[PDB]
Amino acid sequence: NKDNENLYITIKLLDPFPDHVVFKDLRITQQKIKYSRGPFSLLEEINHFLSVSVYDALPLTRLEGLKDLRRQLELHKDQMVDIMRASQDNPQDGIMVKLVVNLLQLSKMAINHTGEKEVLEAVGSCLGEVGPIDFSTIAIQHSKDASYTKALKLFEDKELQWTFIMLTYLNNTLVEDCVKVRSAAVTCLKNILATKTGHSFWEIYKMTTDPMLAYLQPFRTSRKKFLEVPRFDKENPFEGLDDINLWIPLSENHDIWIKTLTCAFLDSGGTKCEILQLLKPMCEVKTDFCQTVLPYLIHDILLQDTNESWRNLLSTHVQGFFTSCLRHCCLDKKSQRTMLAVVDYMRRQKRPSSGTIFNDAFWLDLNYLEVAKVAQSCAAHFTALLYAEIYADKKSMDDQEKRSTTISSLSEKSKEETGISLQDLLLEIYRSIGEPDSLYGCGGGKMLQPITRLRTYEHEAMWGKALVTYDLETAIPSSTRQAGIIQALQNLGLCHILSVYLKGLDYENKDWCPELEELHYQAAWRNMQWDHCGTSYHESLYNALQSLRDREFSTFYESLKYARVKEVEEMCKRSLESVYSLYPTLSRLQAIGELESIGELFSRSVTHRQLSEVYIKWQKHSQLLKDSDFSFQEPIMALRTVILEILMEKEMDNSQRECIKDILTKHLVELSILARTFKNTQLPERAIFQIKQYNSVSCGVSEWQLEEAQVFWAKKEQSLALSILKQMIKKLDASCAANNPSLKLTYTECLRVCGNWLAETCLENPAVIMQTYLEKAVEVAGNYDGESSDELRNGKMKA
Amino acid sequence: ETAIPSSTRQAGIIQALQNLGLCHILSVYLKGLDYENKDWCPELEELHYQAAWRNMQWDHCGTSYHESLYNALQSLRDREFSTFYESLKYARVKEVEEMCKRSLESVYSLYPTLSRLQAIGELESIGELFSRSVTHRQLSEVYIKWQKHSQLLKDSDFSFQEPIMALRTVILEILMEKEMDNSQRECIKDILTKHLVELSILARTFKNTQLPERAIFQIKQYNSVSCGVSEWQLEEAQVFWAKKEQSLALSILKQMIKKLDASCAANNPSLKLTYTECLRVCGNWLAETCLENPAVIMQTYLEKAVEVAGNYDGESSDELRNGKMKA
Amino acid sequence: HTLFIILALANANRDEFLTSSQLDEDRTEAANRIICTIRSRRPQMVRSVEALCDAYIILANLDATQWKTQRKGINIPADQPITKLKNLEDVVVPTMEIKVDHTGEYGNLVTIQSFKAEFRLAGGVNLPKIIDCVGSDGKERRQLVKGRDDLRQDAVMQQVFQMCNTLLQRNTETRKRKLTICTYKVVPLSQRSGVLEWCTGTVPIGEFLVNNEDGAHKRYRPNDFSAFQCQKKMMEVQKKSFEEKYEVFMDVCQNFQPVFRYFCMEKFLDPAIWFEKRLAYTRSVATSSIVGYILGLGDRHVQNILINEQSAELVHIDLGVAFEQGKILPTPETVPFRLTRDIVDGMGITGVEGVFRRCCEKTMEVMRNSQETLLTIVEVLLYDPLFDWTMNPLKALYLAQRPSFNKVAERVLMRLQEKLKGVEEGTVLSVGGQVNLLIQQAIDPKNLSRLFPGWKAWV
Ligand SMILES: Nc1ncnc2c1ncn2[C@@H]1O[C@H](COP(=O)(O)OP(=O)(O)NP(=O)(O)O)[C@@H](O)[C@H]1O
Ligand SMILES: [Mg+2]
Ligand SMILES: [Zn+2]
Repeated sequence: NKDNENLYITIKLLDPFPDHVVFKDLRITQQKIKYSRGPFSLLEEINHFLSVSVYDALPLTRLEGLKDLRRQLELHKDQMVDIMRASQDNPQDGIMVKLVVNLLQLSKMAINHTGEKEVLEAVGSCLGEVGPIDFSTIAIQHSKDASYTKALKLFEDKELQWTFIMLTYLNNTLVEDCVKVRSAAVTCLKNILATKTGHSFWEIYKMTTDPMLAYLQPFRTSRKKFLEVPRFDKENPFEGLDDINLWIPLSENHDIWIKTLTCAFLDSGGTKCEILQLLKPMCEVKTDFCQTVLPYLIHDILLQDTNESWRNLLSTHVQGFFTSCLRHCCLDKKSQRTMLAVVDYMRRQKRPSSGTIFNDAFWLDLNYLEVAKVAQSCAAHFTALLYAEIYADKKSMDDQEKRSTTISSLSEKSKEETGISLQDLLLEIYRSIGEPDSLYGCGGGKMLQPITRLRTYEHEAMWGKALVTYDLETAIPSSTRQAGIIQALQNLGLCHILSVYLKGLDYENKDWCPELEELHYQAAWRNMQWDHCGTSYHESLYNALQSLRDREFSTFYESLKYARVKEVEEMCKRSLESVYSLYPTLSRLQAIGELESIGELFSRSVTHRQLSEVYIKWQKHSQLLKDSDFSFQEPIMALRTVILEILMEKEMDNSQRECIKDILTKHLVELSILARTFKNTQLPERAIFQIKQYNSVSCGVSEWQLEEAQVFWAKKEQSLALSILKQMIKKLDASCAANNPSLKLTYTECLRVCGNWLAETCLENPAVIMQTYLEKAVEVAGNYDGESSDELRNGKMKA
Repeated sequence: ETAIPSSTRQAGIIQALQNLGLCHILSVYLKGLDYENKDWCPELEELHYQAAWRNMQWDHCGTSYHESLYNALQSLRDREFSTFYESLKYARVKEVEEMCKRSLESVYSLYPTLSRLQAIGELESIGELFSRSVTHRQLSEVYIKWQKHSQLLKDSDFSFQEPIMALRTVILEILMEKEMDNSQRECIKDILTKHLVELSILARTFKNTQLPERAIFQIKQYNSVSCGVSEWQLEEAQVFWAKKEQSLALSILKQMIKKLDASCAANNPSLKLTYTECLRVCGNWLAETCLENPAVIMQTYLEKAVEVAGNYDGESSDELRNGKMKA
Repeated sequence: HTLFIILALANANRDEFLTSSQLDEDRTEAANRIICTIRSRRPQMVRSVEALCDAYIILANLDATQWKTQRKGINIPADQPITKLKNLEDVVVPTMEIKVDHTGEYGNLVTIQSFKAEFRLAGGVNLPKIIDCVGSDGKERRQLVKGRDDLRQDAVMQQVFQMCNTLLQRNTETRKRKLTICTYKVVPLSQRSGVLEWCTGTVPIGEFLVNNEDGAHKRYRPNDFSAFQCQKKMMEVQKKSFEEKYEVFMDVCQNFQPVFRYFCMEKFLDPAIWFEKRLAYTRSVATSSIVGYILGLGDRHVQNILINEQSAELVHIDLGVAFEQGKILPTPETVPFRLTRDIVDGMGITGVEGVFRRCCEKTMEVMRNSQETLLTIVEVLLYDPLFDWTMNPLKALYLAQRPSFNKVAERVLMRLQEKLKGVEEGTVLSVGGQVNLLIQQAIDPKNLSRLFPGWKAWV
C-alpha cells in the first residue's frame, strides 16, 4: 500500500523497524517513503521525532527512533550550533528543550513497564549526546494539543465546555482493556447525548472535522422528547458534605476517598447541571475520572450557592484538610495534588459578581499560605510562589481594611498566627526554582544561621569562606559538614590534602554513610587512586575506569549502562518543572557518553586521525557548552583529563604518544582558560602543574608557558607574569630567525600581551613599549609573509 | 608541588592550615598523616604537639618548646605543680640555650625567642593564681597586666603576638573548665570575652578574617543573646563588615539597634556606650554604602547617638568622653 | 539601509514645496549628487522610493482635525497619492528591520504591496495618523506617521539602544539573563515630518493604570483616591513650600496604593508563564533604567513608556530628552529613572531586592567594561551638526506647560565619563554602591515630591 495517497502520510510517520535481516524490505520501503522529498537535517529529524511521539505512548516501539535520534545528534553536532542560535530570539519554544522534555516524559511513561531498561538506556544516551546547553529558560513547559484548545474555544457556554470535556474523556477511555469501564462509558455517552445539552453540543460541534463525531454516531438517537434528568429535593443537602471524617479519612486509601467524595457530591441536591448527574456510573469505576470531575462539581455547586452556605462549608472543610496536611497527618501525595488542581481550576473561573482576577482567586475563604506550603511539599514551585504572593496581598489588604508592614513583619505575623513563616517558605521556593538572582530577594530571614551563610558562599563560589565556616561551626549535622568540607576542598584543588583528610576521617570513624562513600569514590577516581579497590554514579565511574585500565570492556560497558539507567531513573522521579534540575543530569550523561565513546578508541588500535577527530568533537561540544555554568562543565573537563592521562599511562611502544601528550596539553590549556573566565585560580594552577609534569622547557617555547603567564597575571601577581613573559620573549628572539611559522603566532601574542601589561602597569615609557613590543609584533606578523591562515589573521587583527 | 622535600611540605601545610584556623581539618590531616606514615621526624612531632595544645587535645598523652608547653598545660589541669614548674624551667633554659648559639647580629632573630619567653612567663605567673584560691581582684590585676603588656606590644608583628593571645585564650578556657562551685565564674567568662574581642580587633588590624570569626564563635559558645546586648555582637558585626559582607553587618547592627531601643529606657549606663557606638557605626556604614538619604540617616542614627550620649547625663567618665567625641 | 537617509537629507525643505547656513545647501547638493549617482544604475528603485516618500509627506501634511473625537477609523481621502501606488516590488518596508548581509545581492525581501484605505488617530497635542502597510507575504504592518516634530533624534537614540543591546549580547553575564532594550524602527523623512514603527500589542502604562473609565486603580481600589483627585491635589500645592509639597505627596501616596502587580496575574494565569513574564518584566525594567541613567534619559512619564501585552517587556518612546537635559528644565528631574511605587510593586513581593538589583549590577558592570566604546559613540553623537540635543527655552516650555556648544558638549562628556567610572560626587563608588545610590535616589519620596505633577510620581 505504498502507492495509497491516504495512507502515505501515516506510513511516512511510523517508527523505523529494528535492524535485522527479516525487516529488510520494510526498512528500505520506509526509508524511501520518508526520504522521497529529500535528505533531512538535524532540525527536520528532531521535528519528525516529535511528530512521531504524539501518536503512540508505548516506549518499546520508540527504541529504533531513539537510536536514530542518537545517531543524528552524534554526527550532526555542527547543525546544533545553528539550531541554538536560531532559538535565541524566542527561547521559550526552543526545539532542544522541547525534545529533552519529551524524552523525559517518555522515560516517565516507561517506568513500571516491560523492557524499560533499554528505553531508559536509549534516552540516557540521547541526553548524553546533548549536554547541559543553556536553554535561556527557567520554567519547563509541556506540549498541549492545539486542536483541543481550539475546540474549547469554539464553545462559549461553560456547560457546553463541560460536555465536550466529558465526551472527549469518555471517547479516550473507550479503548481501554476493562469491559466494565467501557460499558459505563457507553452508558454515560448515551445519557449525555440524549439530553438537550448534548444535542446543542452536537449542533455546534458538527461544523468542525473530528473523528469523535463519527465515533459517537451509533450512540446518538433522535427522539421527540428530550431526556429528563430527575431532580430530588433533599431535606438537608448539607448533611452529606458536613462531615470532617468524610473529607479526611486518610487511611492510606486515596481511591476510595476520592470515590466516596465524588459520590457524596453527586448525591447532593446542590448540583444543577444535568450532565454531571449522569456521570456517577463512570465515576464509580475510575478514580481518574473522579479527580477530573471534582473541580467541575465544586464549581457547579458554588455557582448555585445561596446565602454562601455551600461556600462557607467548602471553605472550612478545605481549610481543615490543608491544616491536616500541614500537621507534623501523613497524607497521600495524590490527594494533595488533586486538591491543588481543584484550587488551580477554581482560580481561573469568573465569579458571578462583577470583579477582577484577585476576587476570582477567592471562590472559597482559604488561607493561601497553607496551600502554597502544600504545593511546595508537592514540588509545585511556581504554583507555591503564586499562592504565597496571593496570600501576602490578601493579608495586606485585610490589614489595611482593619486599620481603616515589611516582609519580616509579615513573616512574623504569619508565624505567630498559623505557624508558617512566609519568608522561609519563599526561601525554599526560590531555592527549588534555582534562579540565581531570585535568591537575594528573600535573604533577611535567618541571616546569622550558618546554613544560609554556607549556601550563600557556595552560590558565590566563596569556597575558602565556606570551608572556614564548615570547620568552625559544629552544631551542623556531621554528614553535611564533611560533605561541604570535601566539596570546598575539591573546588580549591588540594587533592593531597583532601585524600589525607579522607584517610583520617575513615581512621577516626567506622560507620560509613553513602554520602561519604560517594565523595570518597569521587576523590579516588578524580585523583587516580586506583589502589582503593546499589552502585552509585561516581562508584560506577571509578569501576568503569578500573575496567578500562584492566581492559575488561564487558564490565566497563555494563557499569556504564547501569550508571546511565540509574541516572535516568533518578531524574524520572523528580518534579520536572525547573530547567536547572536537568543540568547536573545532562552533565553526568554527557560524561558517561564521552567515556563510552572513548572506550572503542581505547579497545582498538590508537591512530592520529581517531584522536584528532575525538578532540575535534570534544572541542565542538565544549563550544556548545559555552553558556553553561562552571559547575556543569568542570566534571566533564576532569573526566577528559583523567581519560587522556589513562591513555598516556598505557604502554606505548610505537613512540607516537606525543600526539596524546599534545592533545592533553591543549585540553589542559583550554581548561585553564575556562577556569580563568569563571574567576578561578586554583584549577588553572593545577592544570599548569600537570602540563609541566609531562612537558619541559626547550629552545622553542610553547603556548602553555603563555597560559601560565596569563594565570599568574590573573592571580594579581604582575611582577611574576611580566618576568615570565619577558623571558619568553628573550627566548623567542634568540631562538627563531623568521623560520618557524608555528612560533610566529606565539611570538606575536607574547609581544602584544607583554606590551599591554606594561602599558597597564605604567612600568615603561610609551616610546620604548612601542619600539620593543607593539610595532615589533606587528612587524613579525606582517613582514614574515606567512600568510594564508586564519589564526595569523586573528593575531594580526589583535596586534 | 611534590618535588619539595616532604618534611617542609607538611610543615608548610600545617602552618598554613593553622594560620587560617581549620583546627578540625588540621587535626584530621595530622591523624591521616600519622596513619599513612610510621616514621616521625621531630618537626612533625613539634607541630602535632603545637596543634594538640592549641586545640586542647588533652587525650594525646630532649623535650622541645611546644611539647613542654603541652606537658605544662596537662600538669596544670592535673594540679601537678612541681612538674609544671620543672617543665617551664626546662623550656626556658632550652630556649635561652638555643638563642645563645645563634649569630646575635639581627634584631629580628630575637623576636620569636622574646615571644616564647613572654608566653612562658605568663603561664608561670598564672600558675600561682591557679594554685591558690580564685578571687576577682587577682583576675582583674592579671588582666590589667596582660592588657598593659599587650599595649607595650602594639608595634610588634602579628606573628609574634598571635601565640601569646592563643596561650592566653587556652589558659582562660582551662580556668573556666575547672570545677567552680562558688558560682563566680562569670568574672572569668567576662575576662575571656574581653580577651577574645581584643584578639578579634588585633586580627582585624592585621587584615586577618579567619581568626576574628573563630574568636566570635568561641565567644558565642560561652555567651547567648539577651535583652541587654553586649560588645561582642558589635565586634562580630565589625568582623562581618571586614569580610566584605556589608548586608550581613548592616542587618546585624540594625537588629542590635532595635534591641537596644526596645530594651533600654535611659537606665543602663553600661548600655549607653554600646548604643552610641552602634548608632554611629551604622550611620557611617549607611553613609558609605549610600543605601539611605542623608536626612533619614541624620534623623535616625547620628543625631540620635549624639542625643543619647549627651542628654542622658551619665557624665564623669573617660569612655563616655571618647564616645561623645567620636559621635 | 542608506537611500532613505540620503533622501531625508535631500528632502529637508520639501514639506513646504509639496504644500539657512551654507552647510544646509552644501549638504542638500551633496545628497542630490548621491541620489543621481544611485539613480544612474537603478532608476526605477530611486523613483519608486521617492514617490513613496512624497506620498508619506503628503499624508503627514494632512490636517485632519475634524476626526479628533473619532476612534473607530477614518477612510483615507482619495486625493492622497499613497492610495494610487501599489505593488512596489523594488521598495523594502521601511518599518521592518532589514538584516545586513556581507554579500551585495539582496533577495527574498518583504516588499510593499499595498496600503489599507482606513487610518487611525492617536491622542496628543498634534494628531498622528496610523496606517497599515501590506507586505509581499500579505502580513499587515502598522506604521505611525507623525508631523510637526523631529524624528532624527529618535532614530539616533534607537541606534544607541541597538549599540547597548549589542554590547549586552556579547557579555555572557547579560546574555544569560537576556538583558535587552526594546527597539522600534524610526525612519525620518524630512525636517518636519517622518514615519516610525508602531509597537503592536503594546499599551501605555498610564492607560492601563490610571485610566478614567477602566483604570487598574479604579477597578482594584474603588475606595482610594481617583487619579484626577491626586492630580488636582498635586497641582494645588505647586505654588507652595517644599515641606507642604512633601506632606501632600505623602498624603496622596497614603491613599493611593500600587496595583500594577495585577497585570501579570490577570494576563498570565499559568504560574510558570506568570513567573516567566514577571522575571522578564523585572529584567527589562532594570536594564532600561540602567541604560537611561547612562544616557541621561529624561521625561519618562506614564505616556512615554509602553508595555508589551504578550511579553510584558517595557518599551521606551519619545526619547527626545537625553544627556540630563531634563535637569536643565524649569522643574528639574531629580531621579535618574522611573522607579515609582507601581514599578516596584510589579516586580513582586521582593521589590527592588533580588532580580532587579542583581540585573542592575550586571548591566552597570557591562557598561563600565565598555566605557571606551560608549564614550566614543557619545562623542560621535555630540559633534553631529544635525543633532539638536541641547535644551532650548521653547522646548523647555513645551515640555512643561500649564493651563558655547563646545563647552556644554565637553561637560556632558565629562559627566558621562564620571558615570561610567562610578564617580558621582567626586568619590569612587563600586558597581554595587552606585546601583544602591541610584535605587535610593529613584525611590526617595522627597525627590519625587519636587517633580512635575504631569510626570505622575505617585503613579
Ligand atoms: N512607536 C510607538 N508605538 C506605539 N504607540 C506609540 C508609539 N509612539 C507613540 N505611540 C502612542 O502615541 C501616544 C502619544 O505619544 P506620541 O505619539 O509621542 O505623542 P506626544 O505625546 O504628543 N509626543 P510629542 O509629539 O513628542 O510631544 C503614546 O501614548 C502611545 O500610545
Ligand atoms: Mg509622549
Ligand atoms: Zn503525619
